[PDB]
This record gives sequence, structure tokens and C-alpha cells, in this order.
Amino acid sequence: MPEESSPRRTPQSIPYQDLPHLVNADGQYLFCRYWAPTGTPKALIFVSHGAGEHSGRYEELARMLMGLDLLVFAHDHVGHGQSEGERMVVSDFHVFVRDVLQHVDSMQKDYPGLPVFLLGHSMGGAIAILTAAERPGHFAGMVLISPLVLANPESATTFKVLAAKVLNSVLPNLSSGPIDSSVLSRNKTEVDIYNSDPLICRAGLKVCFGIQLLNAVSRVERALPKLTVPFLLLQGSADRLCDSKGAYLLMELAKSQDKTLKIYEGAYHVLHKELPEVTNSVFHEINMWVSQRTA
Ligand SMILES: O=C1CO[C@H]2CCN(C(=O)N3CCC(C(c4ccccc4)c4ccccc4)CC3)C[C@H]2N1
Repeated sequence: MPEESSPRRTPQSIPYQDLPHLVNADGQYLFCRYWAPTGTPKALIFVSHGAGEHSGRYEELARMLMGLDLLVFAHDHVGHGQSEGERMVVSDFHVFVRDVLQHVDSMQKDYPGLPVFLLGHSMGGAIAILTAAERPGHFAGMVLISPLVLANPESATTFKVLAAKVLNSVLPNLSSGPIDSSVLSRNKTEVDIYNSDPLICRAGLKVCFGIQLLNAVSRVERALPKLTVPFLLLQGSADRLCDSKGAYLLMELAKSQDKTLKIYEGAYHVLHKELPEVTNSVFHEINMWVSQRTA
């Protein structure tokens, strides 16, 4: 008699049968999170995390949104956190967009008729933009926290040179250096938390993944004239990773009739984990913006 094989487990050895999950189109398990209110939800909102991190870092934002009577949901992107896949590798950047859409489509089956919002940060903001551009008119709104629209220009040249080198030869292990954690936030406690979290991948960026992030930048630029979704865009003026010029370009080139930019003077990249004055404002402004569009 044949027997069922041992249960599929996360990269951290936890059986997926013990966790909320979804299987993507490539047969890979994605770890999922849900924060639902006690009453009937006013809307759904998907939270899209950034490169090397994971959905658990959105706990406080998600609980705020749940307190507005939205049903919040998320998953760890392939290659990240508690989801399957080689760490920080993706066959094509569109895998991330496809998987968001699968999760959104699945949730709308269970909660039909509700508006759906997207919230994304950094790489996750690029994913959110491409998700909305693929389905014009489908999403009620998008909250973008320092989305990847243009990378730091000096850093971008580095990834472009390395890309051309790997694109010409066979160098599967080539990587750039790791992201300098000190540029993430002026809040030193949050920098220390980032450096302490075992679910964060702090290795150097593999050139193959950097190529896919360059693909995201190129695709985002082409998507802007197709973007009509309402959005709120939050950007630090001293962001050394996602250059503020990208935020201004998004405001200029998106066709959305409802678009708002808030600049945080002197703030670094991870605005929802910045100095308390900035983080409190970020939470408050997202609260107001979503409240006004779900009332
Ligand atoms: O909370 C967190 C923790 O990790 C933080 C760093 C990674 N990041 C996140 O999506 N990231 C998206 C990818 C960029 C990356 C880059 C840019 C400038 C300098 C070094 C690296 C890049 C690489 C190739 C092409 C384009 C852009 C870095 C930012 C999430 C963010 N948020």
C-alpha cells in the first residue's frame, strides 16, 4: 500500500498544514496572514512586503487597518519569509504579481462584492503598482510606502554593470554586497530589529534577483500611463534606496484622478518604522486616506 509523503514544511521546518497557506501556480506553498474584524468588513486590503523581508513586519499596520473594519490579508512572496522557494530568487518578477492576484481572487470569492485595496512598501510597492496596472478599474485604492519606482541612481549603475556581466557569462553565484542596514531608518531600534529578525534575508543581492528588480523598475515605468487607481504615496526625502525622484515621477506620469503625495523631510526608507514622529504620521495619514475611501 502506498503512503502519503511527509508533510510539506516551511524553510523553518514548520508543516504548512499547521499554518494559513496557499499553493501558487508553480506548486509552491505561500505562507499567509489574516487580520479580520469582528463585524462584516467594509473592504479588503492586501499587504505586499518588500525585498528580503516578510509579512510579519506589517503586524501593527495591519491591526490599525483591521480597526477600521477592513479585512487585511498578506502572504510572504516566493523566496521570502515562511514561503517556499530559494531565498531571494524569482524566475521572473511577474511571479510576485501573479501570486498577489491569485490571493486577491481567492479572497474575493469568500467576500464577494467588497472593494479591494493594495498596500505595498519598496519592492512590494512595485508589485502593487504592477498588480493595479494589470487590472485597471479592479482595485479601489493603493497605499504606497516608498515604492520601488527609481532606485538610487549611483546604486542603479552598479546593478546595471553587474547585470550586463552576468547576462554575458555563466556566473550563478555572483552577488552584490548586502543592503546597508543603517540607511533603512533613523530609528536605531528598528535598524537593530531588522538585523535581529531570522526571517529577514540580509545576504548580498544575487545578480539574477537584481536583474528582476531592474525588470520591475522598467515595467513600472511602462505601467504608469495605464495606472488609474486612486493612490496615496508616502516618501522620505533622504531615502537612499528608493530615490524620491521616483515618487515625483509617479505623481507626474500616473493617470489616476485621485493621487496624493506626502514627503517626509529628512526621513529614510522604511517610513512605517522610522522616528516616532514620522511613523505616527504615516499611520494617521493611511488611516485618514482609507477611512475617507471606505465610508
Ligand atoms: O522593511 C524593509 C526591510 O528591507 C528594506 C530593504 C529592502 N527593501 C526593498 O524592497 N528594496 C527593493 C530593492 C532595492 C534595491 C537597492 C536599491 C538601492 C541600493 C541598494 C539596493 C534594488 C536593486 C536592484 C534594482 C533596484 C533596486 C532595495 C530596497 C525593503 C526594505 N524594507
